[PDB]
Amino acid sequence: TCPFYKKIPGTGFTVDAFQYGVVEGCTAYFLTHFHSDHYAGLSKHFTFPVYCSEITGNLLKNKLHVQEQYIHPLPLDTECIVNGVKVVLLDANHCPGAVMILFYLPNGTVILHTGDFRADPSMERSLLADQKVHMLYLDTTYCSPEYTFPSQQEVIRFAINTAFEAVTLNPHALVVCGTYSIGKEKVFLAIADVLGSKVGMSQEKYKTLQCLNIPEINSLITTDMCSSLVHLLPMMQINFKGLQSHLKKCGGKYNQILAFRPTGWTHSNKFTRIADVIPQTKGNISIYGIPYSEHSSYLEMKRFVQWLKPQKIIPTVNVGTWKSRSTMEKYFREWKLEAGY
Ligand code: NI
Repeated sequence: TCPFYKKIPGTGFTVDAFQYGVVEGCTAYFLTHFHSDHYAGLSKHFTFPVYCSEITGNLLKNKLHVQEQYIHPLPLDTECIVNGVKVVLLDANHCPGAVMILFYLPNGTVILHTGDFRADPSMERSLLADQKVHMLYLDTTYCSPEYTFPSQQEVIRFAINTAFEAVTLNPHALVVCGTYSIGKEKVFLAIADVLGSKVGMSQEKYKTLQCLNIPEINSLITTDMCSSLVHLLPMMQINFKGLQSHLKKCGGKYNQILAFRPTGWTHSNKFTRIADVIPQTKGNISIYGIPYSEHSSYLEMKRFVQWLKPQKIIPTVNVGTWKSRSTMEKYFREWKLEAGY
């Protein structure tokens, strides 16, 4: 049944709750972003109001065929009224179109639901600075001190320098980047920009990117693989067998692959700096696992929460085991005693 951490008290609303059938008493279903564990359940047969960003609404219409009459896109950073309740959508710094949702309950309680997010100090200067938040529904994906990772900027500098050096040493090398969802577009787009190429991809993936309002996108992507030396493939195909097979398909245009897998975290982060990352190599194929995250590190999460000073935290991730729940609650208490709220 629908878990409590998906329901907004004092309203008829749910967040990211499309796989439970008709949730009894729900008048408005919000969707924070277009990732499958969150939209699971939506289709052209859904007939209740969906509230979301413009970009998420484009993806609902074009990829899932949800009918337009049930899609209610909202502008960001703007006070809107939904079924009698004031709400605001804020940028979550996750994937394109991903939002956090502020709810102003009729009784005076203010609730922030982060959806999935990568906390950032810029958020301390949004509409969040303007009133107190009582209850925080928090993306706790990486809520343990072992999870450190570099800035997105550091990771993209590493990827651009590596790709440019490889292709300038060997003009017959192909660059391949893995994907299985929206998000992390800066990885492949930055590499294509330094090489003077478009990114080549499947018709399905091209359609997805064309829903994202990214400026000048017609100038950066293409379905013509032959004209491109940066190819996007499914993440599953980013292994030696999959890559050797792809190289066969290019008809001797290329003699080497350099491949990137933008993972979240991997335990090479508890030891290794970004400067010190090395690939797995077999023959003329090299694979680089790079720690490009669209979720908060532990320290980013901790800073955001100690700034916001909520009265109550409701985790939304890692909630399925008692040891994970109890560990997170211990961190929340440490943070509150350190900061004095
Ligand atoms: Ni997500």
